[PDB]
Amino acid sequence: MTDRYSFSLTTFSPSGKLGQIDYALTAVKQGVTSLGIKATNGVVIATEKKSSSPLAMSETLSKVSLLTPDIGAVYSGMGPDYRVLVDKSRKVAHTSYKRIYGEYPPTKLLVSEVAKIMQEATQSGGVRPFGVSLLIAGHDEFNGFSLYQVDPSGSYFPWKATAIGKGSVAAKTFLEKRWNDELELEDAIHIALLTLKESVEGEFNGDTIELAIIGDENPDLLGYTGIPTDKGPRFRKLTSQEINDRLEAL
Amino acid sequence: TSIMAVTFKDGVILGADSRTTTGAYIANRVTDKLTRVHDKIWCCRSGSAADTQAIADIVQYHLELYTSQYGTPSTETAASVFKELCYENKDNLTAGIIVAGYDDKNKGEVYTIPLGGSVHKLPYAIAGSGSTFIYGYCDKNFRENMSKEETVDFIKHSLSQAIKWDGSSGGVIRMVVLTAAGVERLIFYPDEYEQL
Amino acid sequence: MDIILGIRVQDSVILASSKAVTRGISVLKDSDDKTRQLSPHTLMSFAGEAGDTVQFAEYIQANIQLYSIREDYELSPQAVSSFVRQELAKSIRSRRPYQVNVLIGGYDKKKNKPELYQIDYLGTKVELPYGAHGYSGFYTFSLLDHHYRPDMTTEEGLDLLKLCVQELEKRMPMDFKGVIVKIVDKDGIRQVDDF
Amino acid sequence: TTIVGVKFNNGVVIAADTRSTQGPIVADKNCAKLHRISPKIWCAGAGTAADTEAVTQLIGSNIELHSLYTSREPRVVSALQMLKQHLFKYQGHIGAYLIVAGVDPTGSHLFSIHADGSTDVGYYLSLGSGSLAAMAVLESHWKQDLTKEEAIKLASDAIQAGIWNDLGSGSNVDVCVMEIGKDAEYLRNYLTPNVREEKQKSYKFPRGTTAVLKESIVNICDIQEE
Amino acid sequence: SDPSSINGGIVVAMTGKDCVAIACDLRLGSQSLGVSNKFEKIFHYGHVFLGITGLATDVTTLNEMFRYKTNLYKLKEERAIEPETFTQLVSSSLYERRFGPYFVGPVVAGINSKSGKPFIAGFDLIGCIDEAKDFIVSGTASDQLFGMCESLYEPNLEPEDLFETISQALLNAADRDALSGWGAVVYIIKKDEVVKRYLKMRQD
Amino acid sequence: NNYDGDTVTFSPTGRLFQVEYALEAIKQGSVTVGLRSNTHAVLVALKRNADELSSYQKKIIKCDEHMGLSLAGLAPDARVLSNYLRQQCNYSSLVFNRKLAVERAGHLLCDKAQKNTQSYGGRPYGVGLLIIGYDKSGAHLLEFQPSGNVTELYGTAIGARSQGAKTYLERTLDTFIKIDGNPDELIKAGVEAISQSLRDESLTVDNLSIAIVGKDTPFTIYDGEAVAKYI
Amino acid sequence: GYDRHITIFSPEGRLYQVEYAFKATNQTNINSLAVRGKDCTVVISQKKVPDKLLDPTTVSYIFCISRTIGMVVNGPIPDARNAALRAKAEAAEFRYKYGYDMPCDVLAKRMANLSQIYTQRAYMRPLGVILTFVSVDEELGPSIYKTDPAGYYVGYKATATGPKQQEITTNLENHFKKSKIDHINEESWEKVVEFAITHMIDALGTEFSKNDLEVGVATKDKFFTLSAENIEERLVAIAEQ
Amino acid sequence: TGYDLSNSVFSPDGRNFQVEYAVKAVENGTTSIGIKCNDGVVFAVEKLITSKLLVPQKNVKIQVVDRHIGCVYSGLIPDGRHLVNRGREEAASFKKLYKTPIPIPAFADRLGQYVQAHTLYNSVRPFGVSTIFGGVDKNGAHLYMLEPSGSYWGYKGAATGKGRQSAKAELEKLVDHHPEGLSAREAVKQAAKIIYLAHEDNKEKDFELEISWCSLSETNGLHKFVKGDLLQEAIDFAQKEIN
Amino acid sequence: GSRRYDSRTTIFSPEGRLYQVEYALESISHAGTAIGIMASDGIVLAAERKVTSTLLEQDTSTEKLYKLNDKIAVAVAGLTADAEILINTARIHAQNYLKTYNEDIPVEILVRRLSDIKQGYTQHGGLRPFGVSFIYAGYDDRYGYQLYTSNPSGNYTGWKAISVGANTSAAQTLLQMDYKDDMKVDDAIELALKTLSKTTDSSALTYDRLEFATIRKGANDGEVYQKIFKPQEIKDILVKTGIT
Ligand SMILES: [Cl-]
Ligand SMILES: [Mg+2]
Ligand SMILES: [Mg+2]
Ligand SMILES: [Mg+2]
Repeated sequence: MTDRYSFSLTTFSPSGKLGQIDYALTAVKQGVTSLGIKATNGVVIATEKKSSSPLAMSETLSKVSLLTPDIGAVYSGMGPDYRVLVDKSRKVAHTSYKRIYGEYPPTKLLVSEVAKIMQEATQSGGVRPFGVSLLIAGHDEFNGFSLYQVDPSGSYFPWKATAIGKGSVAAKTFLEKRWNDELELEDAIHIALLTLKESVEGEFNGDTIELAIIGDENPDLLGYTGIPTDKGPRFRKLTSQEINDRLEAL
Repeated sequence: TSIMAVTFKDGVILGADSRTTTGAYIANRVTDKLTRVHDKIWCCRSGSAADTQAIADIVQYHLELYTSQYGTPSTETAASVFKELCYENKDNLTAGIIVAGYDDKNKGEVYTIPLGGSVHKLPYAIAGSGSTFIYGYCDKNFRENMSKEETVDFIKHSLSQAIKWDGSSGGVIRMVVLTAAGVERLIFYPDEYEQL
Repeated sequence: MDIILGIRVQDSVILASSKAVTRGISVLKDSDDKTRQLSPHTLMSFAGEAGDTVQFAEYIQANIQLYSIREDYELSPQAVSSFVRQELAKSIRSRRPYQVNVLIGGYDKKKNKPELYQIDYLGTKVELPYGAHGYSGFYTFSLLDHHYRPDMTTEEGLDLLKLCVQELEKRMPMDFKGVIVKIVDKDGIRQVDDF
Repeated sequence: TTIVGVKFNNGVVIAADTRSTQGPIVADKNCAKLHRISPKIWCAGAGTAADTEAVTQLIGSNIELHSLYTSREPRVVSALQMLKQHLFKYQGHIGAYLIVAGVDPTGSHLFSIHADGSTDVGYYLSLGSGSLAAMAVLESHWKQDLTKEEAIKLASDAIQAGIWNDLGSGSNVDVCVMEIGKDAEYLRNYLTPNVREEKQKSYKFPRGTTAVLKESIVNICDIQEE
Repeated sequence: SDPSSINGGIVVAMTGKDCVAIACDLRLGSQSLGVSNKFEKIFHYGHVFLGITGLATDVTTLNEMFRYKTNLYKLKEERAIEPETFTQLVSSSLYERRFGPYFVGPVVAGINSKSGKPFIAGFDLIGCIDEAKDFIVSGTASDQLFGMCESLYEPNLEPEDLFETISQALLNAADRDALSGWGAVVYIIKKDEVVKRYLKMRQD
Repeated sequence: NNYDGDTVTFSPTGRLFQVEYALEAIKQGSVTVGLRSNTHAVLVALKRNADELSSYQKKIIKCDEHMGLSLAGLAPDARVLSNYLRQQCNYSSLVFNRKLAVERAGHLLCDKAQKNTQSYGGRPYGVGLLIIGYDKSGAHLLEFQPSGNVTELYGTAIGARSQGAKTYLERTLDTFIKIDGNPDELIKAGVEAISQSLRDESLTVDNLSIAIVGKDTPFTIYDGEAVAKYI
Repeated sequence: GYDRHITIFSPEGRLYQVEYAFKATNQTNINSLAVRGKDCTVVISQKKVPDKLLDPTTVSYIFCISRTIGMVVNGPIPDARNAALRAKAEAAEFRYKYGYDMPCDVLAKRMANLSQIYTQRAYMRPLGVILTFVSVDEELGPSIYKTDPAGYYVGYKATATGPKQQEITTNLENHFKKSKIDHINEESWEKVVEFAITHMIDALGTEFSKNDLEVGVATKDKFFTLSAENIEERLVAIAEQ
Repeated sequence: TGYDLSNSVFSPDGRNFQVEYAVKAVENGTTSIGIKCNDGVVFAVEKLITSKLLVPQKNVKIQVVDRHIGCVYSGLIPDGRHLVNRGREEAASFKKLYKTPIPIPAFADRLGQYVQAHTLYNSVRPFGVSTIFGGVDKNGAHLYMLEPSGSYWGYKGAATGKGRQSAKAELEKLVDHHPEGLSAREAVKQAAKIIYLAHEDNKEKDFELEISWCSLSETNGLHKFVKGDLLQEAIDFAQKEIN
Repeated sequence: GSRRYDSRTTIFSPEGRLYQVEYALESISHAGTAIGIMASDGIVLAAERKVTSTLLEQDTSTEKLYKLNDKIAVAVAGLTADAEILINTARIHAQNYLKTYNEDIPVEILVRRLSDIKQGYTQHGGLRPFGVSFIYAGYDDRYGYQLYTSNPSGNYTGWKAISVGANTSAAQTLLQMDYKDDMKVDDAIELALKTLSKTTDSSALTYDRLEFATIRKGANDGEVYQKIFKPQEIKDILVKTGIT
């Protein structure tokens, strides 16, 4: 046995293209649409819960994931690749930061760590690139609210608002017309729902849509009282009911 | 500690006191020294509490994995897994364990594993600091193929004396009965066994 | 080995080191040079456990000579001393530590200043006007505290050094068979052949 | 150090004193010995103070990652198992003596851990240099079916016994109550029976009392523009 | 033989109204022999100050180590490290050498740039954090410093009053310790100015 | 064809071509004969030279006082395998105070050659061996192939033109098996057997190589004028 | 065209080795079904013994992973047993480390993560199996979680796997569209097994004897398989109404 | 195409062609069988006499594992030996830790997992043998047959090699004509017959018969070779049936 | 076995070229142009962001210019993710040197170290090279202000003015024409922007499509200051130089 694939499976072609990365981006293009919008007092990330079967319980499949109490993530592309990246991203937030500095990492640095993992799968021996593009929303004391996109290559860019996957080109045009620097969080959620409706074919409701926010601190979700400086997580996943309430004022 | 396991007609019974010690201070007066490594394979622990707990947890893990692959293990098999840990780590352990179990084919069996890591299959076994004081009593009073009630009395009287003389032993007398009928827990308080 | 002294004057650094080497009962040699030139303007004296002293000194020498060739540039005395400290500070928590104390005398050609660094086997570094290791300081520091001036000439530094050695020869029980004295200045390193 | 844990009707309470010592010297007069492993799993530590926090945070970190992986709220037996196996591996050299308490979907729990990784179960427990003073109070006043108010009273009374009678313990009483179906309430400085009396004299000096050789502004700012 | 009292020395830190103060002696020795009167024990990384007592080689090593780590921190974070965060970094770094420790007694002092809140903290050689409101002490005359600070200290002292208090605490403690003295330094730290004062003291 | 690039690849008909190509190297090698009675076991080997100035390549290797082999194919591979046998014979003597059985020696050679046929990177051995020995169950003769197949025989031959000597032994089976207590006559039968494989060349004094082991006879090799007696 | 031999992306963003592993899944030509009751989770699977020389007791695609968790497999038996042994080892290790029984959904995730690794790392091939895990979880209640060669997994109200999965899937879909609930409203597991067998008979259009089926049942604190005679009793009750 | 050049590669069918090519090597080998009787198992194998120079009874093919398990195989003989060597290690570690001798089903999986592992990577070749094995444990007699893919099942009768179709047909008759069961001594006789009947596929060269057995009554549950008078009695019974 | 799928990234062509290095350079030629210009009183680093969007958060964005320490900075051309791996290694090397010698690392020593890492990927390991070219702008007390470049081959060279990325041929001609030795920073700022304005593939050069940085001794007395320009500051210097 032994892993005898110690050589790169991603290489430069004569034209200067890294084939496997391009092909990974093609896999992301086929994936279901997901988006993110940044407001003055928060950030929203959203996607469609494309259920593979009606017998499947789509609540058990989480497309939007908590990484830290103040950071969340959503994807487009290969779900399994996303799941393991979330596991690695959660662990690296502790090992390479929280166990050292006694606090959770800022959004940009956690994104940097995820990017590094995705870059290594683009150069290391005997592996293919990850077939996903991530959108990571988060808040921290010194940088405030922020939104980042991370690609198979490991490259990452900050956005005011953006979309990835199936109908990203049309969605990004829709967001350009609606986005301004004076948006409140509720306005950004409203725009997110309007944008996402365009790329969805079938049912459009709280049960087929997954949506989370990075907003105010939630002391009700902390689990304990007695420490004034601990005020609770800024990440909150909206319920099925909370989504439907905002679909009536749509 | 004062611990013992006794085979009888319908199976086997494990017995123990409830005192845990750090010097002369009784760190726990209501300790449970009778421990389950499988449905009907239990053990009695004496020596270092940390060592015997670590060993018992590993054995339980081994027998759970054995069961998933090969079905219910024998009491002999359980004793061998205990022995393997105690023998191969003799330099770093202080553990004296009695293994007791009930098969339907083999019925009640008892295996004692002293410090060295050796195995000894016996009709009954005694161990722990308090056992020294009841070698005479137990040898004179043990019979093979006793009834459940006789065996409970034998263990109750035996551990009562061990507790009376050994400062390291005390508290309640716990017992666990292993038969075809199932698993029964018993407890006996000082006011009961002291007046014996 | 035994006594190693150092003094920084106006325009140079002077290092004095004993000549004796003793194997328990007998004095095997009385002309031993307990020093190595690390670079054209940097000298290091040493004293500690037998074998480890020379092994360490030559190891440092090789590393500084390697740096000089690679960069075509002489490291500053401060830079060399920091490198030496790190090696000793690394050594103290090893399987078998280097039992070596050193003095580093150098002339910084950039700042046009002499510099003296004292480093013990633990990796304890201090920059000083005058320094020593072992029991040498116990006899000599009271004289240096009294007579030392920062604007001393090299000749005045040598005279103050003679007074120190005389006190050592009077009150120390061990016969260290005199000292070899070396001067470090802008022109490099030279030995005072009559002392 | 005095630390206790007491079970009650619908949960568990733990308490501790607030004195940490370097031999016979009091290093900190208001030390925090109640550590959080997870929102509803707290533990109190005695022995080597660095070890008790280090081992708590490591297990607490892994418990958080485990909770995220399994999509389930953490259990006390998970914290217990991870702590004992860690401590056993290091054969007692990590000097952490812990009382682990909490509530989870299984119910309320109370365990103690010793540095060698030995564990035990109980309705009332005490650890540290003042454990004998505390246990005396617990053995005198504990009963079955205690209320929340009774358990807090018993726990703090046991810590007080340690404070007053044990030289290793002192200052204040910290409490943490973990009730089933509720947020855990951390009551920092629940009792303050050791405030220092006003001094007889003010020791504020006249300005210019201290002899000074040199003054200088320290540049904490970065390299400037222009 | 005892590593923590070969070289000698002391550090003390205090809080005041919108300010903190940290001070140290200047002695380095080889047991009885005084070697240096210019061995400063207080360092700073941005606006966060760190005093370190104990074995001198480790004092130097740790300073170089935290300079290393705070520099990499600044490049990645694009901001200077804060006292609360730095305190956790010191604690982590010390505990990773649990069974082969640096023989030191670190002391952190500084003002949080965002909240403006004064902060101090102390550690044992193995990483345990002591974060007191009033004062922190460390070194071979820690007992003496505890005695001075406990009587001389009062809360909410103005910067120029706090200077007199911490200076008198250090000086009189150092004079009752054989392995401390040979000069002293005091840092007075406000939100955007820091003054450094060398004290005149007996040189025996 | 497409399935002979390495030893890890079966062909569509279930063949291992690299192993078969290794078998081919044996057929190119010089002839060697093995035969035994109930008391003794004999090896006869035709040595091959490069030219008239060169020496004749040695074909027989001693493994112990009671065991040894003759080779045909890649000689360096025979050195590796014979070295392994020397060690195994030796391990048996040191640890168990026991002479290694000839049958067990064959089993060890089979298993060593097998590992090289199932793993990537390596290659099969390119040599065939004839092991003779006398142990606690009398005389033995073994034939080793680098496929792993080891066979116990009364007599055999391997190498180029080995079919002629093998047929002769198949006829003489009943005669030479009975040659007990007569080493010279058993060698005569071996020399007459290997002669059925010769063409153009004949057996000379530096061409022939003989080895024998038996009841009270340690494994000894005869070369030079020591075999002139049998020419 | 070596992008079809190992697990790297094709120009279309596809992993052909993963797709071909899905096809190996149906090599056994066996269909399985899983449903949830109030207190139980039932899984049934077709049993086919084509050779008379076979010992029919040893022919099985249902595995007892732990006391609480059961697993049925769709695919070749070597890969099935490979997955079984691993799942058993993982469940045991989990209990030892974390002090409680591994949940069904967590095991499914763990095996799915292992499957994901085979789709990314080149030297390891995917297993040609679909793993259906069943239990009565102490927190979530009756549970069905299914894993495939792509590393995908999800919970199910009910599910079906095999060559004729679509027929079984639609049959189950139509039933839950009527009842408007996420389970079989039945007290005893015996009747939930009868529901499972009945709806498989309806979907496939075939009758079953006692040796044509294989049944597994999960209850609180244990998972067990039914004997041929336990199944016969089940078939008799179905025929009598 | 190219899917059959490397091991562990799925074809578009979902097949591992390299494993299927390993089966061809098994089909090319000599016939071997296994018969499960009332209180044990019987193994038998065809040994082709390539030449008169082969020493009779010496080149033994059937192998013992532990003291209670027998193994026989068809195909590449060295691969079979390698598998048995592993089997002996597996049985040794089982008895070391658990004291009791390895149960036959437990042993079957150990071999199965090991053979299956050689279909997971391109750095190894699949096994070129089908192995028939079994014995007696605490739960009675067991007979298994294991393929190159790692696939194994329990059997009443089993056969593999060049004459497997002929053998299988003969085994199927025994199962039908004896539902109550077959005795150990009967099975030895029947095993001899089936090998002789299966020798029609290898009729060019003559052969040597080799039989072994484990039986609770006849061998105390230990594996033993059939020798001397009992072997000759089985040969006579076999020769009588073909004529 | 596995040999079948090996691309063999570290081999020579018949002409004696390294295939992967050559193809990596081809990749870099499509990256946004980065320019470095060295003057007597400082260094300028200018670089073009690639076809941006109006919804990209520019003020918190960094794809071209990176800080290695207080004295040294780099301009990137190629795969950003690859560059960040190397940048972090370089930041550590600088700190290792500072810890060892208690002096800031000389610019050339840092450049040589990174370049040697790139070289290794072309000679051993069987991995693909880093698809990155750097421009190093730095200062030390030995050689003063210095400009270097390194490419995937691991070869590095010193420059007075240099460009990497797209349209380097056109850009290098324009720099060679207007560059003089006695030039100053303010003049070099203007040259860098004028060069990008003419070589750009975009319709017009605006503030949102640029990253800009200067290393000046224009810091109060004998010391060096790094200035990473803010979006508004790039907008101002574009108006000042008369491009917008
Ligand atoms: Cl996992
Ligand atoms: Mg007593
Ligand atoms: Mg003095
Ligand atoms: Mg793969």
